[PDB]
Amino acid sequence: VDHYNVAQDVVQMLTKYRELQDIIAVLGIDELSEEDKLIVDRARKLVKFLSQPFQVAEVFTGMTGHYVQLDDTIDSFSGLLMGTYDQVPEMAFYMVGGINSVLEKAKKMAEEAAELEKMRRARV
Amino acid sequence: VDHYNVAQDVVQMLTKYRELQDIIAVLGIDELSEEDKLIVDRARKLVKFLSQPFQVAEVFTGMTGHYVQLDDTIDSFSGLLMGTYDQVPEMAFYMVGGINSVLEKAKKMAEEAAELEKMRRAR
Amino acid sequence: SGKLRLYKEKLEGYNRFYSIVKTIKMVTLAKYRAAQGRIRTRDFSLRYTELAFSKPQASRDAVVAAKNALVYIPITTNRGSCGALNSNIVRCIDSVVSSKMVLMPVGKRGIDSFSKLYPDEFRYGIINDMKESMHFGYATFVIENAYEVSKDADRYQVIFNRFVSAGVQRNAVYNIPSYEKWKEDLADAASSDNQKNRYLFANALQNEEEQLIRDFFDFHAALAVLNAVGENELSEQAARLVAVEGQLTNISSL
Amino acid sequence: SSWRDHGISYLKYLNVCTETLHSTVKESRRAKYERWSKPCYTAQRPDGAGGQETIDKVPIHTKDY
Amino acid sequence: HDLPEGFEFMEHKVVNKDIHAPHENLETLRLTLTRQDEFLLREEPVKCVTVTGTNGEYGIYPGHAYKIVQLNPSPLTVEYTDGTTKKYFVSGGFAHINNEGSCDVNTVECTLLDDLDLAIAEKELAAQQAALGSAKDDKAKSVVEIRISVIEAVIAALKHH
Amino acid sequence: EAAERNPTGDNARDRLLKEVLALQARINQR
Amino acid sequence: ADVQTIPMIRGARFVALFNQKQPSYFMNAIVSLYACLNGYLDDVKVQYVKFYEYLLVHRDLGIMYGTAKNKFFYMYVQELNYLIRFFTLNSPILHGELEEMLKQHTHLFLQHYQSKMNAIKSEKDVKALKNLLYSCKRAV
Ligand SMILES: O=c1ccn([C@@H]2O[C@H](COP(=O)(O)OP(=O)(O)OP(=O)(O)O)[C@@H](O)[C@H]2O)c(=O)[nH]1
Repeated sequence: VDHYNVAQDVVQMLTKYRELQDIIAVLGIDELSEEDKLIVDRARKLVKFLSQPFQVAEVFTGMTGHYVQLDDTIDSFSGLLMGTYDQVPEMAFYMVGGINSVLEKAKKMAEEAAELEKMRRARV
Repeated sequence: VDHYNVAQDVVQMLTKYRELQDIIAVLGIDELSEEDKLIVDRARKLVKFLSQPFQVAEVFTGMTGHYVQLDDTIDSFSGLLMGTYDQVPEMAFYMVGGINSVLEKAKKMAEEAAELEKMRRAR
Repeated sequence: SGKLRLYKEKLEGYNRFYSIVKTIKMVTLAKYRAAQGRIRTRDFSLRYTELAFSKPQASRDAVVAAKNALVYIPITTNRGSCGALNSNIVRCIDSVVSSKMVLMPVGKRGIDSFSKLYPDEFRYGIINDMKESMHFGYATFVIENAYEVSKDADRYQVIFNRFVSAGVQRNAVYNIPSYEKWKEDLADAASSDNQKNRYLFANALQNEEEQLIRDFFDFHAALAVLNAVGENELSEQAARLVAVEGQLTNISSL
Repeated sequence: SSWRDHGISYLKYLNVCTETLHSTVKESRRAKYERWSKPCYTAQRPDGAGGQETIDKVPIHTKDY
Repeated sequence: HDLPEGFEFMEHKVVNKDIHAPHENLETLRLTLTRQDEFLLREEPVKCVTVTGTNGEYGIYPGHAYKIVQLNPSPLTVEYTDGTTKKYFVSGGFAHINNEGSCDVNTVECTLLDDLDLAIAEKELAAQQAALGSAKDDKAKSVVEIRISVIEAVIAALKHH
Repeated sequence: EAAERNPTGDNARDRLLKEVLALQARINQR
Repeated sequence: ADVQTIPMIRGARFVALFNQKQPSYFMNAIVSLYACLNGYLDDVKVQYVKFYEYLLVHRDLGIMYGTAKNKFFYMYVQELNYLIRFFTLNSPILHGELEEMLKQHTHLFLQHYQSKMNAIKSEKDVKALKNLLYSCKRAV
């Protein structure tokens, strides 16, 4: 049941984002309702999250592949829908496996960002 | 001559209203000038006033049909074009016959609205 | 064929859209050029206003110890299509939400947006027609309403947009402490070496009578409001020109 | 002078003076200055039904001061 | 999330002279005449400036002591070192005089005395005086008297020269 | 209080999330 | 396409009631539509409409809390479908008891269920509620 409910919620989110994408392209992303901005951000993360590096494309991707167990697919997406990962950067979900890989990539991105901020601040 | 003149004015107003509808979607109703909104408000009443319940579609609509005389139609539209009924609510022209039915529906709309206001007032 | 003409109708609509958006670009162009004078003529009215209110204080002690209403007066545009100015301002306001926060936003976008997000904190707003030039009377109207919203207010803040250049629009802040706290700080600067740059100013104002000081406080507060709205308008027109160009190109790609 | 005793604030005093000063300007030049002293502002709260409820806490026109 | 203060973008600050410093002989006053966040004159070196504050008239020359003056509806004069006089008329505001040799006169409205018309001013005085007679209440009379004071000042200012 | 008397995979996700949130907050400060 | 007006309040609830997975018995469907039509669901949140319908059909709050005074009109009496199909719901024989049952069901539902539902903040409780409401969609 949890698998079914999560899948339907994901589909509904992506369906709505598609409809909002028509407005976004013409006018702009900033002409939308604040509620629809949250949906867009979650939908974009879902789209990035759905990507996965395959073990057979280590040449074209340049990265080690992943095997995601179904139980981690359900849990990771279910948490993302609830919004517990809103603080995570959007790009952290791109070309990764389970939620754990997302967090690890986010940590590395944060460390790099902190290093850049430290370099900029030290420049003063 | 009155019949010909009224029809042409209606057609011109409908044509203009459609061009404005493009503006109303891009800019919004606020941006329209005083003249333009008057065309919009009058035109919308024309669009709804063209509707008519037929005596054979009572099952489909659930209301009795109307048979509007030629003279009544011309006079009703002529007054509407020049703004004789600008203060009448827009929905009073929806699925009605001649002008008389419009006034009766407006009166009924006013009565029910007053009852709703009274109910809200008691609360 | 209908299918072919379906595309033709769809492309027909985009053509009219381009023309109308083109018209907007011209309308905003004239108002941008008219308001471009402020760039030349700014940066000199608010000189002693700095001494009155320029206090680079910490961002935590100011809001942590709030025992009275903190009134915020964000500046927002009436019409949309401006860009991210309103969005950033909301983020700036959301970052300072507190128990004592009261909101008196400016502009239709401000009233509508802040009414729904923070119901209890929003009291009422002020809407001004962009028909005349931003004048002193409008600023006085902002201040008078702000006081009546919360007369016993610890501070009145104005959050607006500063037009650094044609493509740079930052978010700027004017914090205005109420009379009691301002005169207390004005008293310490006069009596101590601290606030050195305010020492001569503090003594100069202290000599004169109180009603003059109250008038001085209100007058400079109005000027700060006047500067914010004036800058927010110039940032608005500049942003709309940038945004409208983006819409034109998006409608051209389609 | 006597306006302070009636509760009129200094800011309202200035607005009246500016309007009067703009009144004396030549008709040729009045257009420029008068655009700086023409009230165009209101205070509105969104009503329960979705309308505009105008707050009468502060006057807008110098006549009603 | 800290926001800049709106004064950070202003690069022309006020220079105050330390009390424990030597004196300088200055022959120029740097005037900044401003209206509604618009400077009519900017750091202009002038010989002297005459301003009409509540207590009376002040003639400010270079080196004038630190003072703050609450202006009243009245003319304002600026005399340059060349020997040229420029006359404005103000409806109110403040004048800040610094011992460093600067004078920032911020006014709600500052119009050259040429722009004002005496015929318009004269007939307005008659109308307002009639309005004062018909003034409903004490507040209305006070407001009308404010207009008359400005009008008479304008009329007297133009009749002077 | 009486709970005190008598009385893991999900913890790892929470731990990582807390660390990431801490880093994102620290960069903001300075 | 173009403000909590009555048509807009009831329109959304009608749409929510149209979500189904299995065919519904005529008595259950007509009763639920009548309730949403006469404003009995105005105080009910849109998310909880299906849960409200499930209790109305497969449960009886009045009997549970001992406040049911109706003589014959109960949702567990499946034979009432043909009586309804004969006389109509807006008839004196069935109208009086129909309104009483709906009034009791609404009051009991709001008091004992919606109040607790709106008071849930725990992640475990939130997740449990989400499963319940989704299941109610596929049940009634
Ligand atoms: O009742 C009072 C007392 C004092 N004052 C005002 O307080 C100020 C104190 O100012 P000072 O004592 O420093 O000098 P001053 O009197 O020579 O100054 P001016 O009149 O030339 O400006 C002066 O400007 C004085 O007019 C009043 O206006 N009313």
